[PDB]
Amino acid sequence: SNGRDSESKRLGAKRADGQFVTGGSILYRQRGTKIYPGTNVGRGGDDTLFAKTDGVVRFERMGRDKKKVSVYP
Amino acid sequence: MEKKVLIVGISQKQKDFDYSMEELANLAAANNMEVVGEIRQNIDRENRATYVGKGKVDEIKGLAEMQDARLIIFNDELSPSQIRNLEEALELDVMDRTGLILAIFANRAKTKEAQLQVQIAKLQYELPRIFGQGEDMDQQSGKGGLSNRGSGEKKIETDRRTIKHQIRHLQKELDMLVDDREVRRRKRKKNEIPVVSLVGYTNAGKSTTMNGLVRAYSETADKQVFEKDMLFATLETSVREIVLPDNKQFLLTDTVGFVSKLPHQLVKAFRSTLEEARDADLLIHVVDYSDPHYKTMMKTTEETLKVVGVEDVPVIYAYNKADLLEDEMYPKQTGNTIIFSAREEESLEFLTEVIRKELFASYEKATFLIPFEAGQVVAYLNEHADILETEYLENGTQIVAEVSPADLQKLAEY
Amino acid sequence: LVPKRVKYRREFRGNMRGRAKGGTEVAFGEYGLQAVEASWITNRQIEAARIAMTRYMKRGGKVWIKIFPHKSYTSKPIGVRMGKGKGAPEGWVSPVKRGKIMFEIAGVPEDVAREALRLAAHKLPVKTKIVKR
RNA sequence: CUGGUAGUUAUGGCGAGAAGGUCACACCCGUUCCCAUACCGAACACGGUAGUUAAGCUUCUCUGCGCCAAUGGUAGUUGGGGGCUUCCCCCUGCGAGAGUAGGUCGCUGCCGGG
RNA sequence: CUGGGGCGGUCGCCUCCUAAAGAGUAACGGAGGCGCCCAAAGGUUCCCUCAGAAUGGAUGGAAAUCAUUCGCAGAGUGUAAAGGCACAAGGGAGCUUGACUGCGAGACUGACAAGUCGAGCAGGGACGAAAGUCGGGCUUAGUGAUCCGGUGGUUCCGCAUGGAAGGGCCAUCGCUCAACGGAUAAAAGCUACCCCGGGGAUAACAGGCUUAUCUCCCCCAAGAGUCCACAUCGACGGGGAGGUUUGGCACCUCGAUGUCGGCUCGUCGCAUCCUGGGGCUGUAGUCGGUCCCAAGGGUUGGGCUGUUCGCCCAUUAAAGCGGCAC
RNA sequence: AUAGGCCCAGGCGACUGUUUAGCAAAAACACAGGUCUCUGCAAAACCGUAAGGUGACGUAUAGGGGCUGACGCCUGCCCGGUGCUGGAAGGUUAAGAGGAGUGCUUAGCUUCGGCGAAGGUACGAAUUGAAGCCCCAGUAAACGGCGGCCGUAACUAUAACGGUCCUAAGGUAGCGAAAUUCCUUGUCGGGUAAGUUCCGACCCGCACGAAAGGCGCAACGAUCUGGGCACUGUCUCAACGAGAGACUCGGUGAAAUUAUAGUACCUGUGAAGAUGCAGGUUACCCGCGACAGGACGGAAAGACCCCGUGGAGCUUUACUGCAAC
RNA sequence: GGGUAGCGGAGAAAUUCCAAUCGAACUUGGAGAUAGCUGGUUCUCUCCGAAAUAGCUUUAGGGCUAGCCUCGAGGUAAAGAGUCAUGGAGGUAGAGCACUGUUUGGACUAGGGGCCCUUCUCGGGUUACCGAAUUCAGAUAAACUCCGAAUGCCAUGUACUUAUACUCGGGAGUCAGACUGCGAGUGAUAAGAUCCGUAGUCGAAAGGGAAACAGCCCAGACCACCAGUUAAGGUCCCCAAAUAUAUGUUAAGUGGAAAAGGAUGUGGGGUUGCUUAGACAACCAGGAUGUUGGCUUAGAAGCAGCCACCAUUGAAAGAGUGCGUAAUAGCUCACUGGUCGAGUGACCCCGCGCCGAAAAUGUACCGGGGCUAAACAUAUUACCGAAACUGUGGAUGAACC
Ligand SMILES: Nc1nc2c(ncn2[C@@H]2O[C@H](COP(=O)(O)OP(=O)(O)NP(=O)(O)O)[C@@H](O)[C@H]2O)c(=O)[nH]1
Ligand SMILES: [K+]
Ligand SMILES: [Mg+2]
Ligand SMILES: [Mg+2]
Ligand SMILES: [Mg+2]
Ligand SMILES: [Mg+2]
Ligand SMILES: [Mg+2]
Ligand SMILES: [Mg+2]
Ligand SMILES: [Mg+2]
Ligand SMILES: [Mg+2]
Ligand SMILES: [Mg+2]
Ligand SMILES: [Mg+2]
Ligand SMILES: [Mg+2]
Ligand SMILES: [Mg+2]
Ligand SMILES: [Mg+2]
Ligand SMILES: [Mg+2]
Ligand SMILES: [Mg+2]
Ligand SMILES: [Mg+2]
Ligand SMILES: [Mg+2]
Ligand SMILES: [Mg+2]
Ligand SMILES: [Mg+2]
Ligand SMILES: [Mg+2]
Ligand SMILES: [Mg+2]
Ligand SMILES: [Mg+2]
Ligand SMILES: [Mg+2]
Ligand SMILES: [Mg+2]
Ligand SMILES: [Mg+2]
Ligand SMILES: [Mg+2]
Ligand SMILES: [Mg+2]
Ligand SMILES: [Mg+2]
Ligand SMILES: [Mg+2]
Ligand SMILES: [Mg+2]
Ligand SMILES: [Mg+2]
Ligand SMILES: [Mg+2]
Ligand SMILES: [Mg+2]
Ligand SMILES: [Mg+2]
Ligand SMILES: [Mg+2]
Ligand SMILES: [Mg+2]
Ligand SMILES: [Mg+2]
Ligand SMILES: [Mg+2]
Ligand SMILES: [Mg+2]
Ligand SMILES: [Mg+2]
Ligand SMILES: [Mg+2]
Ligand SMILES: [Mg+2]
Ligand SMILES: [Mg+2]
Ligand SMILES: [Mg+2]
Ligand SMILES: [Mg+2]
Ligand SMILES: [Mg+2]
Ligand SMILES: [Mg+2]
Ligand SMILES: [Mg+2]
Ligand SMILES: [Mg+2]
Ligand SMILES: [Mg+2]
Ligand SMILES: [Mg+2]
Ligand SMILES: [Mg+2]
Ligand SMILES: [Mg+2]
Repeated sequence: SNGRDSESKRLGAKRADGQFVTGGSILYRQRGTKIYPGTNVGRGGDDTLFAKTDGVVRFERMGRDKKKVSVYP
Repeated sequence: MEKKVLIVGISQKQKDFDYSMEELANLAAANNMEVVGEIRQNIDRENRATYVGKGKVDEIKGLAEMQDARLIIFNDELSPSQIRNLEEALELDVMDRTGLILAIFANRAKTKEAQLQVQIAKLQYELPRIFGQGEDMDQQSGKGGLSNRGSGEKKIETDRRTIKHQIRHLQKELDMLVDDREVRRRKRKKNEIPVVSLVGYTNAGKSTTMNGLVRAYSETADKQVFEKDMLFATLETSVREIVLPDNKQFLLTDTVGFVSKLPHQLVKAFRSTLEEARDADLLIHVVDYSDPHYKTMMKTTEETLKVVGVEDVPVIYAYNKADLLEDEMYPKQTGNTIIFSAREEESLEFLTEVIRKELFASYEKATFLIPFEAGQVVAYLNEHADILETEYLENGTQIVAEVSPADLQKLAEY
Repeated sequence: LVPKRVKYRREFRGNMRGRAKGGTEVAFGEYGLQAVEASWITNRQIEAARIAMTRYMKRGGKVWIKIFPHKSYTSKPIGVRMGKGKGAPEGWVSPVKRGKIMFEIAGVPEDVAREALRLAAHKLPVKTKIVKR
């Protein structure tokens, strides 16, 4: 009566902290905001975080319990 | 939370069918199952396909959903097919009276000898109900009727080597454990000590009568048998030395109880327990007089005893639980008939007297003259005979008593 | 001893590596029966050991059962090939890791405690040590 | 000195106690006008400043709650070896969680009034 | 597909655990969902905070609504589960249709087919004072290709030419094709009358591993045994040995390891049925019981059952239990 | 020398016949008899594309087909379903007939836009159009099917009689542990020292069951089952003798099989069962007569089992077809 | 002598017969049918060298694309590999109880149900019969998390080593895997089981060791050598090397299978009571008196059983430690002076051993012999030991001068 399961959705980080990315590069795939959009980063309709401009990826803390990813040129 | 069951009965011209149903309900309480429904159908001969008429099989299925009963209990032992036909028709689990008793024993049973007896029953009961399933199993999906070297049959020994071989092992094991009883009997038998065996219906009060006579008339009165208001409280024979205040000595033995429509497989096991009763010098049949169906209980008991092999044994029909009635007096006798209350001491003091009339008849009065030099013989008479008077002379001691013929050979010189 | 209900009817056997994380010091009674090596203690073994302790004390003093059988285990009947999904739940076990005080007793003298616990220990599939507070 | 407005994982929070007030801030008085209530000038909005530090507000004290937190030891563990292999032990590196010593009633920037 | 095959179950998609702190990861492993819904349950502006408990109050009851205090979420979030969410992604109200057209640097995911995210540009809008947000919904299921048909549109083609027929292109609709990458528009059984090609890749026999089960031996000792745990037994539990059972596995053999019982012939083990020696005994004696040593020899004629086995008759000192391809 | 063994009791089949050449001789087939049905003569049925035939040089007391199977006693209830037969003339449906209209085209007419006769052409509505099916009746020795519940039955009827519910109708007569019986080696008796077989009473099929016949039944059987007498090397338990072979000699002289072989045993090991590997233990070289434990001996690319988008034969309310009607 | 012929005949019916063929005859042809199946496929050396996986598949022992091999070519801040440093994502091990579930024992009140009840069980008084909260203490988790490693992963560097990487083409094979270690599932925390992950070896690897023994330990064979050094494993003999050195242990052939449990084995520690003003063992007296303590009982007189268990003489003796008696008598202990002249008695921990320990052809659970070390522990050093590495000579591929 079991035997079922969906395809795995290859979620999680797609570029590293300190890595140069082009504009539009997906940084993080996630359900909801495990990580929040930082500066020069946007949240897609499925919570995908992406670089709005070229630059270096930086994962920072944004207040005790939360976390964010920025892109600094 | 005791589960919900439903009980089904069929009067095959049975004398008191009403009781047999009440009893089966009492049994269902004992196994810890809550009787929600009572289905009675009054046919002459039972339907060899579905025990009940195929019409009722729907009338049950209807009441089993309205009351929400997980399984249904049938007052007679059901044939294998008789069961399968109901399993399908009802869509519910089914348990006949035999399987319901076999469950109660299996719980109640706390000695190896007992556990094996009941394992042998359950297996002998179930073996058939698996046979028809074990033969039907893989007749559809088989090895194309075995045109091969494999050899042997999947028809026979699928069951007969799974069950029936272990029934042979379990009987061989039970025989070994009942041959060990002859070695425990050995000393009593050799000492020719008279045995007063209690029988009767469950709850009759016989394990209580025993406890009574052990309080009053045992050198070690620390040891009482298990007594409780449940069906089949006792399942293993006890033997207790009873020494009367006069110094007469017998053994009092308390057995398994009986109950109407006792499975013909359990009956084979019982024979081993009632081994002491069949070899008894006296037989005390205890009936619950307070209950309405006591003439019904008593006859059902005797019919069982005949099957067990209790023949030509002096019987005493003690009627018990007199206190529950207001009309009847406590201690009374009318030949084999004796009315008494197992709770009360006066009752026992009276039952004791009735035993002393049946066993120690050969005990007669005799005079002895024992010199002072052989005091040991005075002690023997103080311990193994009832002294009426104790006279003292200058030459020796002169003592007149009730002694046995065995003592009238030993003390003959006196 | 049985969980009144369970989130999941079937459950991994798990493992018994390491010293028990808690319940390694007698905390309620005077004397305790400490597991020296790891083992599954079934509920049938806990009951056996409990009655054996209790009968010998004669309704005297207290008995704490410090382990509870939280974990079901399943079995396959004889004559059933492997596969066709996990077998039906059979019973209940407490995975006892080494150093876990399984029973504790107070309100009887040392000798009776020490005797009660050796009778209990003989019903358990694990090497035991009697320890006091 | 106080109003505004930021930054900083609560060492910043909560709770308790106390003091202060046209220099703002506040409550407070009113519903004529703009504007309000799925009813209500409570709120929102607008017009006042008689009244008051009582509350919020600001400053000061406190470790009751939280929060932060070593060292040491232990668990675990990469790699390398052993056993008596439900598991256990040794060597090398890394090293928690809990608990404890202790820390904390914030720190930092700009702008206006004083 | 399948711990042989059949029967049963399953077949596509989503969430979790298994999954070993990136991603991925199997089993007829453990749990649940889906084949939609919503004109607002979508967009935007503005405003807001839930559950529960305590306490007091008419019908009012434990629990309706009202008021106060305490309440980081113990609520809610259309719908499983996970990840999120109180600057709310949760709750109100006003206006709306961005549930827009053309696209799209660049990424993720993927054998392919497909799938996913996307700043930004243009057209023309919604809301907003503006900033700005808006290419459906907190996120992740709600689907199905091609071929062939149908309808709508069209500065495309139109078989000499003008048309037309018909085709193309754009948009959209019609099969549980669900065995869900869909053999066809259209598909059930028996074979013991069978045949060919193959396989020890895979079952039935025997062997092997395993030893749950089985047999035997033990530990503890509540009980039984006339008193009496241990003469003889021994529950609840616990620990082993053996490899005769019931099983598990599929490792040798399918270019054949060809058969149950009986007959003939035995041989071996000892966990001993008899006979020999001994300890204990509930060993007075007789007749027994039990354990230790002991494998030298011995260990049956019939009736019934195909029957191993069993039951029975009649014997015997005894009518042992196992192994050796049962 | 050559010439029946017999008897008692069952099952099945009436009987004599027939059959799987070469593993089945039977209880199977046939049979006389029975019944159903078709068939009016260029008969039906059958073979053949047809002609021509068989049927039959027959003619309903005859011919074909189905089922049953001498004889005796019997063969119950059900026509709702399926088939068959008949009826009725509504509904639906084909080709064919019919041709209202509508596209396309164009001689013109064009107020720009569009209209547009005639002819041609592509379609085409109503109406018309049979059998079958749908509907109604019959028919069971057609295919088939033949229940419950509640009381009184004092008995006794396993299955009556009286109420009810449902059904097309509720399994009648007879028979019943059977060539049929799961509980079951059913229970009691007989027969035996001992009887799961056998025979006979009770209980028993959820009712086995009446022409895929039910129940009887003399005669018959290389039929099956049980018992008895005779008789015996069947056996207790084997002995002796004869011939043929075997063996020796002379003559003649194959075969299957075969990687090469100087080819022990034990215990182990190993693709998990070793003459050949290890460690041991035994063992002088070559033959002859014998015996079969092993060489997983020989024989036959396993018949079982699975697999193969391999066959073949058979079935049907699988799909698609075809003859025939 | 004739007739019926294979999409057919014939059949007292069996799938029965139709030329030793019949569920559809024989023969020739279509025809070299087709065969995702089995078998087979022939000279040599050199260089490299897999896979047994994913996805989809009327697919599962077939195939296709990808992955992994090879050949060629290209470009190429070398983009690959390792380590260091730095940054980061991520919730496993462990742990924890803040949440969710599972759970033990107190304490605390609500209540209801037992229990009594002037009562309408409206209200009291009790409860340990349940009870839902509540706190205190204590547990537990694959699908709990206030926490949280080691590793692994992604990056960056102006770091040090190393030598691959990528792109495009030509050619493949593979899609049965096996075992071992570690982490999981399924199973019984069985399997030489099954299914993943991860590493290795086998596969496709010869050599040495493990008696023999694909998958274990050591280690990679280009060829030759009657050279050398080492690895695992060894050094009494088979059999090359120690009858090696030092200090201990074991008596079981333990070593050279096997547990619960059992025990006066033996070595070492560590606490501790008595002790030359005499212990402990034995031997020499004494071991009395009230008194047969009372009750109980026929009898119970230390000693069936119940209840008390005081004093006394001094050296001290229980209202008695075992036997004994019918009860008595009798023998014995405890408990004391005497003799004798050194140790003696409890408890805990560790090492190594013992029992528990029965299978089938033959010793048969060290390969054998045999071993009391030739066993074990700790420490040491020599040697033997491979096709490893080195030496010498030779052959050969690639790259670079
Ligand atoms: N009032 C009353 N109760 C009695 C009497 N005798 C017995 N009982 C009760 O009935 C119960 C049942 O009797 P009991 O002796 O235990 O059962 P039994 O007769 O041994 N039957 P079994 O052993 O088969 O169970 C007793 O436990 C006791 O409570 C009596 O004379 N009067
Ligand atoms: K134990
Ligand atoms: Mg997955
Ligand atoms: Mg969306
Ligand atoms: Mg009783
Ligand atoms: Mg299967
Ligand atoms: Mg299998
Ligand atoms: Mg992961
Ligand atoms: Mg044209
Ligand atoms: Mg598919
Ligand atoms: Mg047949
Ligand atoms: Mg074949
Ligand atoms: Mg195999
Ligand atoms: Mg396979
Ligand atoms: Mg097998
Ligand atoms: Mg074999
Ligand atoms: Mg396998
Ligand atoms: Mg062969
Ligand atoms: Mg022996
Ligand atoms: Mg026989
Ligand atoms: Mg055999
Ligand atoms: Mg005949
Ligand atoms: Mg023949
Ligand atoms: Mg024949
Ligand atoms: Mg004609
Ligand atoms: Mg017939
Ligand atoms: Mg006829
Ligand atoms: Mg008609
Ligand atoms: Mg008989
Ligand atoms: Mg026979
Ligand atoms: Mg009829
Ligand atoms: Mg008929
Ligand atoms: Mg007939
Ligand atoms: Mg004949
Ligand atoms: Mg010759
Ligand atoms: Mg050899
Ligand atoms: Mg021969
Ligand atoms: Mg052969
Ligand atoms: Mg073959
Ligand atoms: Mg046939
Ligand atoms: Mg022929
Ligand atoms: Mg061709
Ligand atoms: Mg060919
Ligand atoms: Mg190479
Ligand atoms: Mg953990
Ligand atoms: Mg976890
Ligand atoms: Mg394997
Ligand atoms: Mg692995
Ligand atoms: Mg290979
Ligand atoms: Mg090798
Ligand atoms: Mg070797
Ligand atoms: Mg090889
Ligand atoms: Mg050297
Ligand atoms: Mg040497
Ligand atoms: Mg080399």
